[PDB]
Amino acid sequence: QPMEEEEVETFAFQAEIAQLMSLIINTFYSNKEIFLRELISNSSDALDKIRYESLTDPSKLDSGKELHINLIPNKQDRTLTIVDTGIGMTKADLINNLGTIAKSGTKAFMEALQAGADISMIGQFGVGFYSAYLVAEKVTVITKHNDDEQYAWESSAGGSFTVRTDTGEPMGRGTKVILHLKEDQTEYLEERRIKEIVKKHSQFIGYPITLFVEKEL
Ligand SMILES: O=C(c1c(O)cc(O)cc1O)n1cccc1
Repeated sequence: QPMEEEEVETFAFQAEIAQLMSLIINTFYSNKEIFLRELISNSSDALDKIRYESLTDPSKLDSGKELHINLIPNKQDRTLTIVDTGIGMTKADLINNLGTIAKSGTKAFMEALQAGADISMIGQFGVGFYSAYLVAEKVTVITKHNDDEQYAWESSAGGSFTVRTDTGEPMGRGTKVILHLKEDQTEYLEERRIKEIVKKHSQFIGYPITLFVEKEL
């Protein structure tokens, strides 16, 4: 009877990750634009990984040979999406790496901030993904790994995230990070702003970065 039905799982964040998310999403920082550098860096790392695998097994790229990063502002939805064609994540990867297991870098980073370090150093602690919450009230991650199905991870912080199968628009391979922006952070939907941030912070990224300005007609 229903058009579609699917199981949704809700997981609690590991305590230290929940603490980090609360700090990031609530605290004032003057340099919030670093979120985009961090997400592009993550995409680059994911692209390095599938590239590495393809060196010995070319069929790893049967799901797509092009290795690149797309930035997609949608003013109508107030979303900024970062898409890459990297190695992607399995369901276990999402649950393990995006919330339930805290690397030592989670607590370490919060200690560093207490000791006077800057938020911009977050990537050195391996938790730069969570800088998304500097500008986003909700983050949705759509991901597809070879031989696995496509999943959607989502959290508005507040202590938990959800995982479910995603069947909306099939990706060949990779990860989309959809930032649902806070009301006062819509500057990051402007072409001028995105370009200047990429030029300043991501000049050494070794993959094509392409802007797609999205407008529903
Ligand atoms: O899918 C990703 C991925 C991504 O491509 C973008 C991000 O912002 C966060 C991520 O975890 N990875 C897979 C292996 C290493 C990273």
